[PDB]
Amino acid sequence: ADALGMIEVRGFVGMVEAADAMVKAAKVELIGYEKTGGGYVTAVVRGDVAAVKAATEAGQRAAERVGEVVAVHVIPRPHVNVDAALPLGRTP
Amino acid sequence: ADALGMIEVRGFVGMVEAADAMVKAAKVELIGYEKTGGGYVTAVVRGDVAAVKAATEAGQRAAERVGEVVAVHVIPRPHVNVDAALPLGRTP
Amino acid sequence: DALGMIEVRGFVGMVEAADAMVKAAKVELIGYEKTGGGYVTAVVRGDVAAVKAATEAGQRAAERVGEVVAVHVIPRPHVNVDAALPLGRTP
Amino acid sequence: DALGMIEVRGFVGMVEAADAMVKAAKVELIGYEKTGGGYVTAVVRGDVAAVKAATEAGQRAAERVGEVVAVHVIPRPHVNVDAALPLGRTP
Amino acid sequence: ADALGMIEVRGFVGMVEAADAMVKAAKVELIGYEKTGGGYVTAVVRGDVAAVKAATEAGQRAAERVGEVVAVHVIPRPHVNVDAALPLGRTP
Amino acid sequence: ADALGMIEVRGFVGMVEAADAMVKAAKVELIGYEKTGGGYVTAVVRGDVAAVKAATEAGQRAAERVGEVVAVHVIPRPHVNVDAALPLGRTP
Amino acid sequence: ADALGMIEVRGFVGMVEAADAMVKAAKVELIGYEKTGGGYVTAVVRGDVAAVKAATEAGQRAAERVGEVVAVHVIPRPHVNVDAALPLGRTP
Amino acid sequence: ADALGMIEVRGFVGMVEAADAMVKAAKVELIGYEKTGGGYVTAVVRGDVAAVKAATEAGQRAAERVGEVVAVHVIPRPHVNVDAALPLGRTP
Amino acid sequence: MVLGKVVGTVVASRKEPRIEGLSLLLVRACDPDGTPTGGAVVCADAVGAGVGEVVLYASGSSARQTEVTNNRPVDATIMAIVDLVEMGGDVRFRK
Amino acid sequence: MVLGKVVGTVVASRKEPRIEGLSLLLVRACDPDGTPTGGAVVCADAVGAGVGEVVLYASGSSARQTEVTNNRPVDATIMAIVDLVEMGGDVRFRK
Repeated sequence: ADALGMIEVRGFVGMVEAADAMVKAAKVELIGYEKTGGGYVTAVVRGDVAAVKAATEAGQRAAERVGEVVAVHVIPRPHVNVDAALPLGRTP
Repeated sequence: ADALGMIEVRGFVGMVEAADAMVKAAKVELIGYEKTGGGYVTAVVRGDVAAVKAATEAGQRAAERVGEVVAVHVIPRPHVNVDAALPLGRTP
Repeated sequence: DALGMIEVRGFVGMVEAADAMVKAAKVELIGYEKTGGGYVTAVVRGDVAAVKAATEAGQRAAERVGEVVAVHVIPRPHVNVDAALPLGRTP
Repeated sequence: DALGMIEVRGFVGMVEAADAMVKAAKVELIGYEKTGGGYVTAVVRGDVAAVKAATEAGQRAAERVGEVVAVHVIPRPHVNVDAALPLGRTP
Repeated sequence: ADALGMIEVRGFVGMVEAADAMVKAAKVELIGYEKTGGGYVTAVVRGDVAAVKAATEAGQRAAERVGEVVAVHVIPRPHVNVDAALPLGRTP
Repeated sequence: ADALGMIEVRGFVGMVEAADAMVKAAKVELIGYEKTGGGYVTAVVRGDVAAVKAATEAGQRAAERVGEVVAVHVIPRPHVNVDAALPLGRTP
Repeated sequence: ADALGMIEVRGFVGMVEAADAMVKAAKVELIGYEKTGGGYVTAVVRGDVAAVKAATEAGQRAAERVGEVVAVHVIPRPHVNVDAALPLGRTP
Repeated sequence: ADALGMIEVRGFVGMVEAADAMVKAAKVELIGYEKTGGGYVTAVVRGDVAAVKAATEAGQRAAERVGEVVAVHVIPRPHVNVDAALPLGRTP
Repeated sequence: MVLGKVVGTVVASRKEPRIEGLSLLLVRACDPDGTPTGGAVVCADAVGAGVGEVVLYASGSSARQTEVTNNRPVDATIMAIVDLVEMGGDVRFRK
Repeated sequence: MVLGKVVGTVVASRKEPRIEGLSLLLVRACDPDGTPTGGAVVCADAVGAGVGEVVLYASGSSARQTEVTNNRPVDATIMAIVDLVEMGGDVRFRK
């Protein structure tokens, strides 16, 4: 049950640079992205606990130089029912 | 029939943290999420009536830390005819 | 058959409306239509008095928890509408 | 290889921004990604210094038409991105 | 796991009337009392989720009437680890 | 269900003189004392409901002449769950 | 051995809610609690470093809702001599 | 006789963080801790003077960042009668 | 300022808070060929360098003359992503 | 800033008073395996580091850009406690 970190940006370029620097900053598996419509895009990362916290903190600072950035949050141990009911990767 | 709880959020991140704290609050079943476009996203849970009351209120307090919460509602006995057409986890 | 609709910038408001509608009259809930941009529309069908009574419960019930955009009732849709639009009663 | 992206709230802005980039330097236009809600995004790829000079030639050509949300250059995206995002150059 | 209801009063008397009112107000099981020293005393109740929420709110009305109420809180479905390591009555 | 009377006083002397005045006022049984730390102590008496009502309001007027009286209370029927989990002199 | 996370509350309730939220936040092992007397109690958790930090600063926030929070601190790796003299679990 | 170093902290975490940093700074044996109730706790270290003197000066700086810190003192040569009558470890 | 090839990443959870959000990288000095020949040294990124890229990392008292790297405690930071290395007019390294 | 594994402590009683209360530690640079291979260097703690922990110590004029290390005379200080060290995508070090 690897951790979970997410970054949601209204633009698109924001997500990519956030997606990239999140991967370049720690050992993480970039798991995909989720388009919620209205332009909002969300990057989803998963991996060991201490790494997500570094990528997240890094992606926020790395995307802000592009602008926007709506929300940023990190879940260390997602409940079994989450990864199973939602498309955050780790679904069996 | 099993109850119904709903959180709507302008931001995918809001829905997840809303979902996580919810399943952790009481014994409810997270069945999925519904995307209305425009960045609006809704989490849906079913279970005992008392749990939904306690689970939902744990989400608003948990989602308000992140994204703006559109709506928060609780359905004790939804009609039989509803569960047939809408994607609420109890479709026969 | 007659028609009845509610649309609420917010998937929640639609559901609470659909309950109060189904719970309030002998009407058949056909489904829901998502128009994009956060706007979604509920569709009910049945006898006019039922719909005209059902919808009144919907607007009054969604206004408590939703931003209601529009609420309307058609007593007899022309045959062509049911043919093109997805309102259940479509042969 | 490197990466170039331009994001406009208008289908037109993206095209002229794309055209100016291809005409400015040795870059390959790969396609575009619709994020919904208006916003569209151009993606180019090629050597790093050309992209940097390509974008600042596209941003200049889109500033004539309307607003331009973002312009960015990644000199070498991590291998893991290219395999998970529609940025062409996928394995 | 049964819910959790707690009442913490700075007077042993305040705790008791709070305890009695709870087991009188809802179908709850009273486990015991935890004296943290310094005049502070904590009553612990467990039972169904709603009953606890009803018991506590029903107990507080009685305790503020005859004692310095300190804290009133409810935990709907506590973790396995808590009941496994802490003296809250549902220990194996 | 033998009733219950209690008196909580900050200081030992208050408890004793309050206690002695109780057992002299009506037919009740003094069962012991509870030290909650921080100087607070509590006297506990059991008996029929009329005695405690006459016993307590006799100890108060006798303890009020010595020390800081915290609280004074009487329960005419502790729920059997209380008498079981708490040291109130009627645990089976 | 493992890292260290500690939360110290002037009320038994605050610590419990602080404890429950901590385990629900990350993969951490709750060990127990050490009563320093005079009100003050202390929750003790242990586990990998980043999980504790994400647990505590989620517990500290989850405990401030109920009452006061005296102190919150995190030791990444306690010296070998501590584990042998203090009840921090992991003692030989 | 081995030297003596002491830190007395209102909390509990204050002692631990003080205890650790005292150990990490020089060759010292953490010999135990003494709870005087009311929240006050005291850590006791012993060793060569120049080691204690560095640990003590270090422990103060490490605990103040949590707060409290009541007293900080160092005894180079405890009289034999102390070590025999008080629990500072080196007691025959 | 030294030639360098990124080799890996370091993740610290207990760190001086002035730096949090910074990206810590592991670099080995390389000959102007891409052949890493040295010991691993850490430095913070300010240009978005990734693993396997050839970079310049500045060192010492002057490694703070960069935004979001100012009064932070850091003695080595990246400042460039190399594109080609000339020797006498013959290229030894390309992208 | 260089990887390092703590090895020991140094105790000075006659020192510049600006620094009293500083915790002096002994670190050897380590290869990205946790196996110390280098020369002993002293540095003050600002993060609460202990023996046996793998750390980053910054050095020089920029080793003072941290409180309780300001205009104090210190040219090497710890600033982080590593948790994992990646190399090319395969973890070479853990807690």
